[PDB]
Amino acid sequence: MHIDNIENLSDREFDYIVVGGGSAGAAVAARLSEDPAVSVALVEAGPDDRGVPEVLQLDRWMELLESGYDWDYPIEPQENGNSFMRHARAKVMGGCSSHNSCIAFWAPREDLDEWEAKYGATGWNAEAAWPLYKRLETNEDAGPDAPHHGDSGPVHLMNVPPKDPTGVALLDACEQAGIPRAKFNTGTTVVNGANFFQINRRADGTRSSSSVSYIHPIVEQENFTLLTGLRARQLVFDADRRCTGVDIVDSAFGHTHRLTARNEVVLSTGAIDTPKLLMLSGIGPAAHLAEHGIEVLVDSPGVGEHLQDHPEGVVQFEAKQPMVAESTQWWEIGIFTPTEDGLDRPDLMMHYGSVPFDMNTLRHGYPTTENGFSLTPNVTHARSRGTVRLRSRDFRDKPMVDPRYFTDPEGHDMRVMVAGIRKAREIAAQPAMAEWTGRELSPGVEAQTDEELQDYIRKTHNTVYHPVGTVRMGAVEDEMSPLDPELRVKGVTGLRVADASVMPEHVTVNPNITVMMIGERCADLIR
Ligand SMILES: *Cc1cc2c(cc1C)N[C@]1(*)C(=O)NC(=O)N[C@@H]1N2C[C@H](O)[C@H](O)[C@H](O)COP(=O)(O)OP(=O)(O)OC[C@H]1O[C@@H](n2cnc3c(N)ncnc32)[C@H](O)[C@@H]1O
Repeated sequence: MHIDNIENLSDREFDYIVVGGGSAGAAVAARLSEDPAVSVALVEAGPDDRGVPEVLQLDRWMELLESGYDWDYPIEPQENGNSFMRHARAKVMGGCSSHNSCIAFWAPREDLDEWEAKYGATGWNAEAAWPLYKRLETNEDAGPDAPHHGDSGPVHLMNVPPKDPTGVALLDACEQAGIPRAKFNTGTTVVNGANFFQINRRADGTRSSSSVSYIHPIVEQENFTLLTGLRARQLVFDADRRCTGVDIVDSAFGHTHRLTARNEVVLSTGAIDTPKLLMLSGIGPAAHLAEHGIEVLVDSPGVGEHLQDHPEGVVQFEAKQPMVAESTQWWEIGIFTPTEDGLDRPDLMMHYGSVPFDMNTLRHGYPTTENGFSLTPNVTHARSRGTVRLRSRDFRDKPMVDPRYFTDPEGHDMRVMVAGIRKAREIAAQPAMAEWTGRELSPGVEAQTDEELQDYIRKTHNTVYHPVGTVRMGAVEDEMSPLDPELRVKGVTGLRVADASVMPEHVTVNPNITVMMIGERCADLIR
């Protein structure tokens, strides 16, 4: 059942409570509910997405940025970055799977294998993840010639059709620059290669969000309770520091209600809101909690530390012919290439967007167009590390999000981004793109030196919208990892975290499907 008025829920005790109906949370809640003897509550601050066209129709996604569907988290002033940048985060069932571009990737095996081998996360490797990617998806590429693929899972992945002529020409241009066409999600990492994406979208244009995929089919299940429009303000603990449930409100100034869990509570509020909720509940860096008058239940210094992202630059071009006016999601191609020899993962990625992306260039006076395209390089393994911290002890105050972009001491992130702008220019300049590439609008051909491109990047960079890593898993004995390898919050019992917070190291690719995989694995670790 769907509860949209908490005042009518009389029995508020469940076996499991999942907090946050996002990419991971929806998956955890649905998988736990597959046992009819187990009762599960899924609590989400935003509305139900059922029948909401702006959310459901993927090609409308860019309209959700800074809408009522967006928590809208501006960042703290950046030491070496864009202080105007905003971390858009969805406030709606499905979480960011309901506001995103649906770019769908399996993580490289080399990334996942390292979670265990390098970062102490016992049991987290490609052997554990491959069957879960299979289980979660219905992939267009499924079949005996690609037996790793799922053909039955809730999350539908399809290939973006090569309809966009500028896209086709860009791929031809990649080939000329020595970047071959490569299939994505084959099980083998693409180090040097490019193509139209796979996207998690259904045939009819509906995003295959975690809510559409996992939740809509089960809303009437007898053992499943969906609670929307309800915002968690604190986790509640014993006595013996067992998490017994969660305090929620239906409106900022209203009565506090509580839901209780007999077995466990799973926190899935994502990489920004998770560390915030833990800190408000007394789990976090002791000095920071004390500063805000919060009783320290667990001194957990890794909470809100190790914030990682894929920082993003932009190169914008006027197009010499009419650009496409229809799309799956306006960002249909990805390009991977290594900037150095010896790599088993690309250190650089670029997206191609069939629109001019002027979000951060217009304010700095760069020219605009209504007929143009963008190439957006990102750093796949940024070395910079930031924080999420409390602004105050009041749950209604937005957290302080400081990614510390381009602050890594060896200057890796900036070096790769500069290479990325140069590589974007190189691809755009190939013969196959001669009939497309017009004037470069930003940074503009006048920007040529390392220094000029660095200044431009600092002023105008965005994000691919991939904050991760703020409540990382790690070795039981590592004090700076708030979670053990089974996602259990250290220092407390009955509480796990499952969402993008958990990643010890960012993945090379767009993380959404991997975060769904994290939810699948959390369900399994529990059951
Ligand atoms: C937002 C966004 C995200 C992404 C992209 C663009 C944009 C604008 N681009 C690409 C994408 O399309 N594919 C991809 O692989 N990566 C991109 N994408 C990032 C992913 O979408 C993102 O990493 C995952 O969605 C993260 O999932 P996770 O489960 O970690 O978090 P999510 O935000 O989905 O769910 C959290 C839910 O929790 C609710 N919430 C938050 N705070 C509370 C409180 N206090 N009480 C109750 N619920 C609460 C949020 O409303 C979310 O539903």
